[PDB]
Amino acid sequence: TLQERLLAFERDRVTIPAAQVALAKQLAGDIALELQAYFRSKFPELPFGAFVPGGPLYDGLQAGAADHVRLLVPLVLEPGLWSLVPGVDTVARDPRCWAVRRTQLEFCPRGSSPWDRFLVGGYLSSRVLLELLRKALAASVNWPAIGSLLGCLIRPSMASEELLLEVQHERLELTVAVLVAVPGVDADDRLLLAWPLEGLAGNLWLQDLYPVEAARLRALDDHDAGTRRRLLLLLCAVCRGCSALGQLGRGHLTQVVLRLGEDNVDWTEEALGERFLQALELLIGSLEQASLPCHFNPSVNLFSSLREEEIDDIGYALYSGLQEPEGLL
Amino acid sequence: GSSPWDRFLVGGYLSSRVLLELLRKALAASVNWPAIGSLLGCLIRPSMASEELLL
Amino acid sequence: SAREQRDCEVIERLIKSYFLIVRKNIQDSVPKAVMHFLVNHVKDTLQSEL
Amino acid sequence: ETSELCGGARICYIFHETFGRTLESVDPLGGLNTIDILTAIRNATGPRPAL
Repeated sequence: TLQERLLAFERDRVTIPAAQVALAKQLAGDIALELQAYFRSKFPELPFGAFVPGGPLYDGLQAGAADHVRLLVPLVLEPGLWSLVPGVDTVARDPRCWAVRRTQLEFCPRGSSPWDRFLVGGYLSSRVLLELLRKALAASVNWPAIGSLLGCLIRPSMASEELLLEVQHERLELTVAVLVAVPGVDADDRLLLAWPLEGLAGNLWLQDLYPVEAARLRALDDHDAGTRRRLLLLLCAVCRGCSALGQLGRGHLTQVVLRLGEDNVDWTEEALGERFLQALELLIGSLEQASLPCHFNPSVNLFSSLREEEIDDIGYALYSGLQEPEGLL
Repeated sequence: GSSPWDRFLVGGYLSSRVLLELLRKALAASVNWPAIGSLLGCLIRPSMASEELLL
Repeated sequence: SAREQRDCEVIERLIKSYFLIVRKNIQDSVPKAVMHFLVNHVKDTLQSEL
Repeated sequence: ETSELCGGARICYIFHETFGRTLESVDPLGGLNTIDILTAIRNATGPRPAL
């Protein structure tokens, strides 16, 4: 049955060997620590905090190399000299993006802060920050020393700000998503990500609500010992094993599962099959509308970047999934 | 001259005739029917009367 | 058209294949030019320059 | 002095880990819109008919 198949499917397709997981977590820390040391010597002028490993690898079960290792780089801005502004409030009117405003220049003029090297007009440049830090990773970092130290092949990606473990001696490969972001809040959740906007002002930033969403699903499960995140984990593996769902990533599934999570149904493992089909129905309906409003921000349509016809075709593929549940597994 | 539709202004009225002449010309030749046929996987062209198209 | 699309796909394959041949050669060509015209040059010139 | 890669093999790095990889990311199918190509080959034919 679907229920039985999902249980096996978790064991066979969700679980990514614990040995690789442990090694990935070790390397996540090791890479972070190396980059901490490097940034201390490369950017002694900037107040970089301790880098933090995170993401699916920790946030859930044995994700391992199934998704990126998230690596926080803490942009400790000088409290009072910098302020958070909505993108929509500026000429570059994009509410999804954010700006970091330089202020108190009457007491602390530009050139006094180390972050004023990124000061354009009166705002902090995420773009220039990315350019320098990506360059540091691209070439400045002695990846031959890192590989020699850790016993592996580690190098920089050719897109965004990611790293690649080409192979750790102990049969492990993985990627690292380096998230350079302002600490942000005292909840240790919401971050101001140095976003790489190509249009409008590339100096703009992204409000990172990942750990907020993750914590929410965690909390929702902890409220009643439910399995909302287990469903998400199953769905993630379904997308990994289904090319039709290549347009729907973890973020897409997260928005769906957050919507599902806000409900009062049988949340135990015994109804994985039931809720699996419910997840399909909710997702398909959203696909039929070509609209997926983010749970924590309904103005963000996660299907807006996808072709309507392809969106419908995905819904049709998932609909056949409803017809033959186990065929997605 | 203030409205875009004043290009069809004859006397004090909107010219359906000139509108048709330009738009039929657009369909007759201007539209890249080779791109349309290539895109949709078909033979589509303009008719030789009124303002009609033929698949 | 469909047959022509298939012919286009043939063309795309030819483009990819030849391009990759070219790019592969470039991967070795440039480095060498840099070494020749810049690096090895100044390596010997600098003494007389100084 | 043992430190950041520089001077010699750093250029080797530039010619492989940077440059070689950079080129590997380029195309090889980039820009190849089937339909635009069909237009292009129609243009390549030009005013004449073609076999």
